[PDB]
Amino acid sequence: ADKLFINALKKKFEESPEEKKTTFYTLGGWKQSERKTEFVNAGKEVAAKRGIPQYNPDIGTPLGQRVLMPYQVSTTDTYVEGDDLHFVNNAAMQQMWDDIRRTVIVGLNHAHAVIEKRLGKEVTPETITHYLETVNHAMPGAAVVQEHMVETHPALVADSYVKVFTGNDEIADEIDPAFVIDINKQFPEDQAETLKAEVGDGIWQVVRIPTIVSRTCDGATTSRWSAMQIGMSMISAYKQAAGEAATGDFAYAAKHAEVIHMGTYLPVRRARGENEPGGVPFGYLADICQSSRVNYEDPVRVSLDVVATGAMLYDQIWLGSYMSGGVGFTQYATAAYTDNILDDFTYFGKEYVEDKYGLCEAPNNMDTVLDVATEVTFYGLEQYEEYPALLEDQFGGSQRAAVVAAAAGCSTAFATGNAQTGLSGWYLSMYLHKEQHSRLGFYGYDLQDQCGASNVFSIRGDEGLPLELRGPNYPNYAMNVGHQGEYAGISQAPHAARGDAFVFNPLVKIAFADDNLVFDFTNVRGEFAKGALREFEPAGERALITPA
Amino acid sequence: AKFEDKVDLYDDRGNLVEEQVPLEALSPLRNPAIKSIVQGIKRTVAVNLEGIENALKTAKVGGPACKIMGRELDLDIVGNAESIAAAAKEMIQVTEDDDTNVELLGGGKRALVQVPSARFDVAAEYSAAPLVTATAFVQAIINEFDVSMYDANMVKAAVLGRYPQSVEYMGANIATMLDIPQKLEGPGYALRNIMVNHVVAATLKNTLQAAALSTILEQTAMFEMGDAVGAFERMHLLGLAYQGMNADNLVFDLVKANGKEGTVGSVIADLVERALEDGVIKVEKELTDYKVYGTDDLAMWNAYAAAGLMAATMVNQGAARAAQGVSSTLLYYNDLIEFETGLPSVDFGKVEGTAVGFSFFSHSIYGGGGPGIFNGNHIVTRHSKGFAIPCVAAAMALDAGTQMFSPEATSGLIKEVFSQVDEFREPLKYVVEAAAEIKNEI
Amino acid sequence: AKFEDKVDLYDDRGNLVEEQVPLEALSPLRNPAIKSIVQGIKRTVAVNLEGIENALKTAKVGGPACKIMGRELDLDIVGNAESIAAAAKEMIQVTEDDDTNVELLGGGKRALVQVPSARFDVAAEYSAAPLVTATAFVQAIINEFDVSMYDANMVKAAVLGRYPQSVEYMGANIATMLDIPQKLEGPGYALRNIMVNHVVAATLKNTLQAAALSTILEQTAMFEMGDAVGAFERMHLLGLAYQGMNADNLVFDLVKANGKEGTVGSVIADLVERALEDGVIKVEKELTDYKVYGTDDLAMWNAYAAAGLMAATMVNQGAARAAQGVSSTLLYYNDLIEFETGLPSVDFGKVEGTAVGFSFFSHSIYGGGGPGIFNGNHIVTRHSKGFAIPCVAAAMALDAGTQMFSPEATSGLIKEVFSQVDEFREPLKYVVEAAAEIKNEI
Amino acid sequence: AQYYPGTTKVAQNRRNFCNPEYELEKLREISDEDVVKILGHRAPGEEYPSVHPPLEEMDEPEDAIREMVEPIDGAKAGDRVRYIQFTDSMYFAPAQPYVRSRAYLCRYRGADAGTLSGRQIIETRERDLEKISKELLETEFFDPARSGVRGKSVHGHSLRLDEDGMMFDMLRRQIYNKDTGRVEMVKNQIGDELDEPVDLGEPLDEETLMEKTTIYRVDGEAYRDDVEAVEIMQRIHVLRSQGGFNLE
Ligand code: F43
Ligand SMILES: C[C@@H](OP(=O)(O)O)[C@H](NC(=O)CCCCCCS)C(=O)O
Ligand SMILES: C[C@@H](OP(=O)(O)O)[C@H](NC(=O)CCCCCCS)C(=O)O
Ligand SMILES: [Cl-]
Ligand SMILES: [Cl-]
Ligand SMILES: [K+]
Ligand SMILES: [Mg+2]
Ligand SMILES: [Mg+2]
Ligand SMILES: [Mg+2]
Ligand SMILES: [Mg+2]
Ligand SMILES: [Mg+2]
Ligand SMILES: [Mg+2]
Ligand SMILES: [Mg+2]
Ligand SMILES: [Mg+2]
Ligand SMILES: [Mg+2]
Ligand SMILES: [Mg+2]
Ligand SMILES: [Mg+2]
Ligand SMILES: [Mg+2]
Ligand code: NA
Ligand code: NA
Repeated sequence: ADKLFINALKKKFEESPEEKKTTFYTLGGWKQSERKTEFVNAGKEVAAKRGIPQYNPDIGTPLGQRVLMPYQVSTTDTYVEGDDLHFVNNAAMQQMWDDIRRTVIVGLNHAHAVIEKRLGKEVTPETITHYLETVNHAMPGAAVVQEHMVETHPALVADSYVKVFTGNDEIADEIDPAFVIDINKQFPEDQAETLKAEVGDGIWQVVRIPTIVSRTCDGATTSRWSAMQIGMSMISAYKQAAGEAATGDFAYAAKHAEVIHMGTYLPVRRARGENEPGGVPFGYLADICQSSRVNYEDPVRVSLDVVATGAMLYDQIWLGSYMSGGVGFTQYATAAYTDNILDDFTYFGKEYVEDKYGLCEAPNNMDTVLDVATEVTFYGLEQYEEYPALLEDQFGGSQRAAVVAAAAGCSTAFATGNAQTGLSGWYLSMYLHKEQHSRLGFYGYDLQDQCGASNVFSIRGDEGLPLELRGPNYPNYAMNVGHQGEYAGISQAPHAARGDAFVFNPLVKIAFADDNLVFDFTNVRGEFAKGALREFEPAGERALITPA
Repeated sequence: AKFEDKVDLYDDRGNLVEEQVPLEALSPLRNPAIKSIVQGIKRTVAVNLEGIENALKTAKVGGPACKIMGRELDLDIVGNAESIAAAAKEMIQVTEDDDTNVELLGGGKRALVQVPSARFDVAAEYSAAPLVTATAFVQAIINEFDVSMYDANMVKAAVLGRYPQSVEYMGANIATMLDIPQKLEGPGYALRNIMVNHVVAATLKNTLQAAALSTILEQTAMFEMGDAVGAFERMHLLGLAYQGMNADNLVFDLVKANGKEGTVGSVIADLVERALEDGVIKVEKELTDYKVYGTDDLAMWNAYAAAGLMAATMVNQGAARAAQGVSSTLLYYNDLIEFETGLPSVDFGKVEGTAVGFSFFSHSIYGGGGPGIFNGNHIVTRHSKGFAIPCVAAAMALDAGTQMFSPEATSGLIKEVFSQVDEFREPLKYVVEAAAEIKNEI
Repeated sequence: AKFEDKVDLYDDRGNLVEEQVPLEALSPLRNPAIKSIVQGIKRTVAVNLEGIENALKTAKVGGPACKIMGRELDLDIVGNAESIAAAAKEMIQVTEDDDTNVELLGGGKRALVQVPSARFDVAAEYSAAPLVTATAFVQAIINEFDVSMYDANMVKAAVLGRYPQSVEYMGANIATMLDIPQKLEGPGYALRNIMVNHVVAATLKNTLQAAALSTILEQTAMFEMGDAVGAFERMHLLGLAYQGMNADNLVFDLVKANGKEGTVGSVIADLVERALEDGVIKVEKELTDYKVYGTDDLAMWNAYAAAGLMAATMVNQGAARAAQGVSSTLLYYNDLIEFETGLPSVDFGKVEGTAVGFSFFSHSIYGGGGPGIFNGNHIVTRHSKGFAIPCVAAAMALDAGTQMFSPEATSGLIKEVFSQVDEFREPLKYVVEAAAEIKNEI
Repeated sequence: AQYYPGTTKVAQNRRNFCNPEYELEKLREISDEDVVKILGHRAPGEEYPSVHPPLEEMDEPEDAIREMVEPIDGAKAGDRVRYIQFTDSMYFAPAQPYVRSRAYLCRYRGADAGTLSGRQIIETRERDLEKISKELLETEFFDPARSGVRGKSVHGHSLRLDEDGMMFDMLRRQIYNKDTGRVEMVKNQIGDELDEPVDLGEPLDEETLMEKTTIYRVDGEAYRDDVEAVEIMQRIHVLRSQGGFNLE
């Protein structure tokens, strides 16, 4: 069959994909583009209205001396100009982040012990249901105890709610099912049994605070907001004194002792509280993505859906805005989720591994790393050499480095069943690529690359960590595009090949298996396409409280 | 000596040990036992070998509920604890027979580690203790079992957790009484970020020893912060002596006189009487059926009032055998004593203010918790400059089992290891002995 | 004793000082001059009395462009500096004949303050230096002029800035080489958060002394971090010796041979020759017209390569008398030497990686700056474990005036005060002399 | 010195560019004035601006390192640090980005070299830059169709060639003349128009590009077929990996 990127290349250019020559400078610059044309007109209107010049195509250099390309969102039939994949212009992308930022997981295990042991009252599925009806009134910002409270408008906060899950089926089935994430419904049988065994008789809340609040405030708001309304709901539902010494145990439990944040806080140079992108470890990002529970028979699809999730969040929103800003980093990320290019390379590697070793059956050692990562790296680079249209598409060396190494690293992990040797393969790919083409990425691309081999298996304080536990705050990784989302993919890869239900945290995996989320985490690339087409409906808008 | 004051020193049974010791013999800057306690706290680490082994066996590393399927390693760490500990000690020490200690506890399940003091003399701060200990045990475990290059990173994760992706050692299986330097509310706060429950655990719930350890740590931090420099130094030293070291047996005697039937109010009455008898306060003027008291020595009035505050906590929370009301005692001892006398309360209102917020944040939805999870670095309880937290330690020592987040729940690893250290466990003994030893050098 | 290695030590003129010194005589853990330097940097503060006076006179307190109209206070601080400094010293010292130093500079405009070492022995960390110094000068100024209760808070703002509303001493008129503990990238990092420009300032742009001070601070941090514990210890010690202490005159001799006409490449060629002659490396295999080198001593190869890296920086940035290309030297010395030999580069690729990001973040829009504003705690330049930043110090020492953010711009207060201290200014001298003194005790 | 492993023409060309004893082939003559025009930092006849006084006018303290390291001429004078930057087509340009930076720090003193996929730069003292730039422009480092002098808007290394064999340039600084078969530089490296264009000679023909190139490609010499070069890269990976773990 044709290589998977051929259709996209034929869409972009008039020449066949193998053709070496073209003609430039004849397209009218920005005038070739529907989207740039929209922007020019919008800039004129904005400037006229506000009395300050704004977007102007004649500032600086003239875009569009070459073809301004459409991109195929991989696994879809949607082709869009890249501007439609900019996070500012894509409500799906914004909502994906909001849905993560506004979520925390909060145990009821200490709270129920407080109830039974300190209050001396019983906990049953019936009392849990009563508590859940209470907290689903309170959580969006409504009152349960005091007189003369003023409250949030329910329609502005319709996206906020609380569900629970537990590994005990009989207990789960007795709680009102409106409130329950049903593990047996959402996961295939073998994954469900793994997840239920991890959770056991524990009972966990998945709390989502309002998008409008998360946007007004920050990620570190989420666990606090959660805890306030859990606290009020414990008081109301279990008929407690409204503020006694035991009230503080519920607070400490919900805020500290049994809360799981999506992200941990950051050091001062990049100061941020919890639930910001830099704090989200790669294994959590893989577990947030829900491809694993839908596409389990295809480990490539699962791994590359995680890459898409992470490339967007980590490069476009996090590195491209939180840590920089401006035009930003759309195409550093799109390279990893468009034109089916990473898909072509990674299926090649998966098939190579299947045939030679069997998935997860290669020795977990440097011999396998050298074999697989080298073979896959040479395949990917050959494609850029064979197809001039492909090279002109992924025009930045960084983009090519990330894509080729992601395929090499995922493939190596498909072979070993271990993310750490996958990671070693990623760095070997970079070194080979650099020598082959006498170039790699942007000026600063391979800081982590060159530290990379030595720090894969280090055990020292700020060096040694399994890949699943690393994240955007791992020191070498803290600055640069074209790595973080790909590492989340490599983290996913051996687990997808093994058939594991999760990568690093089963609670995080279960917590996003929920169709009441605004973004559909089972189909991240489909959602990015829907947002690009301006067909995604986000939460958090203020239309109800502003003029018509 | 800079100051003229002398104090009589007593033991934790209320028996005289040494008369008329210069106040500065109790100073953190002068007392060799306080130096030894502080350097000990900087250098001591609890290692949970059982915890490391179980984390490895299950691949549960990196924080709560985390697990990496396929990464499991089954190593007989506890069964080889002696060899591992000896190998770690050779890496931790600077020279053979220096003050490095590595002692197994609980049949090899735990280790007490005291990193050599010399490492801290050429360090900026205290993080060498967990970091040197962690890497020595990671390396010793790898070498004991010839763990491969491919797997060794799991040993690292089992020992130190998610660091450096997390700022903290998230999921670690080592523990210290101190916490990381990034978590300081302000520079100089490190000896304040020590959970009350840890102090109570280390001192085995001996009320006077818990109060003493807490006071030593709080007031030593006041020197590091600069609060006990210049004009304020004597105030802080007198507070250390009278509130935390039972100087002149004043705390002890107030508790004795009020323990059978007394209240916070009856302790106040006795303290005001004692202050008058000792010439610390005097009637300044008469209103209608009301005496307005004054003092020519505000620092000494503050210290007497602080001793009464400790005794009131011991009487009130001791009678309940329930710690929660310490927030109330800290508030109303101070509120009451001001309207009883016309003099300012302990720390010129800052204990009362701390107590207002501490009461709120131990009985409300918004944060805090039970008394034992507070500390001098906690945003709720940082405001008084050493005069509040030691009472919280006394109250938790006296709690008979009313707390969910008890020292048994929060501080078990720290109890097992740190209570072994005599100076940590019975600091009142060692600080008084050192003060007596240096009394003619001050 | 633990290691058999011996090194020959030289002065900054390339003259032998002492032959065959045991390697561990240079260890931060053993060398008393390194201890003295580290404790000195913990305890030393620069006080800008002129700056305090001007901030008060204008009410410009609390950070850039801030001012409080109506709060101006006109106090003759510099004219009364002797009295103010003596009063401050009485509060800062522990005892009258201890190692407290308070020395006026610049006609009373500045003061050198060295807070007594004993305060740090009973402290968790190092913040006692600015905090004790600040309050002693605030109190001394208030007392000198009888500043009222109503106005004294302005003196506090002029000295220490917006702290505690800000986490840092924002707007302060004191300075230290260290920065606050909250700004550490990781535990154990404090001796790394020392701006390169500060090192160059303290050492008066003497290239070898700047390299030595930077290496001492970096490699001492590697001990505090636990990186130089166990398997890695000898690597770090050899790196300290050969890259920062000019052991065996290797840096000096490579510079001498390449200074007239040489390049990074010619330095590499000479270093490989020298490693081969000394038996550090040997040909392992012959490919087609290409020798593959091996080593039986990776730590020693690393140290030789590190010495060549320093010499290459001195030759390349020395020839330009412009520091910017140090990011390039750090990258391509290491890239070239790997393909020249088949051996790993300095710090096994970590210098090269540091250099990639440092190059980017000193020639791009995204962050960083000129070479002088980096440090071992900077996110860009933390990755190599001591083998990169000392080259940056050398390059900035050699810069003839091409930098906007020069030491003259960023480090003037530091320069005036910290260059007064002999052991800070000429550390190579004192560390070598101390090594020679303890050579038979190792 | 060895410089680079491998048995291909590519590998030999990489070694030759690095080896300061290898005489770079001169392919074209460019006047001093035209190098200055191409650089675009000063006008012909304009004095060199300074960033600091001449070293002689400074009163520096004794420093053995300074004494041993001869400053380059522009450092003695106090010249500004300025740059020249090249983009090299992946369709067989003779020089390529890491080839340049590696070679520059073997051949040139006092050099700040940076490598990126689409651009490679050297910064050094202005008068010295002018001398180096002549060599970079006149010799086989440069082909006027497949290489470009570009201080901004560098896109093109990875693009298809145009029908004349010229690399893409958003700013069209180098124009192929069909009548002469020669390329003219019509703008300086930042894109400002030159009063008079500069002759850059004929593009190299395909045969000669293949002789001279330092990029490995499947349709040239493939890296995977230079098995000794691959072997050394893999060796460095393994030795770095082992070293970071336990120094073995
Ligand atoms: C000014 C810099 C230096 C710097 O610090 N950042 C720049 C510019 C910056 C700007 C460019 C926006 C604009 O044009 O106004 C932004 C978008 C960041 C922002 N401020 O929003 C950016 N780069 Ni850059 N930058 C990119 C890239 C690159 C590639 C482009 C090579 C090529 O042949 O075209 C090269 C590095 C390399 O050679 O590897 C590069 C360089 C550079 N990058 C050169 C300008 C190059 C030039 O003069 O043409 N970027 C890429 O390789 C692809 C992704 C792309 C980013 C935008 C996105 O992700 O959509 C953009 C990311
Ligand atoms: C005390 C502290 O909580 P913790 O004890 O750390 O859980 C802190 N909250 C607050 O200060 C809540 C302030 C807002 C609600 C009460 C307003 S009167 C915080 O979340 O950081
Ligand atoms: C280096 C550091 O900048 P400073 O040197 O502290 O200004 C840091 N920026 C970054 O790491 C930028 C990362 C995103 C842009 C570059 C992507 S390759 C930050 O802002 O905290
Ligand atoms: Cl007093
Ligand atoms: Cl060694
Ligand atoms: K926000
Ligand atoms: Mg097929
Ligand atoms: Mg077509
Ligand atoms: Mg206009
Ligand atoms: Mg439903
Ligand atoms: Mg915590
Ligand atoms: Mg749906
Ligand atoms: Mg008696
Ligand atoms: Mg009475
Ligand atoms: Mg003195
Ligand atoms: Mg007065
Ligand atoms: Mg031969
Ligand atoms: Mg000529
Ligand atoms: Na313009
Ligand atoms: Na434009």
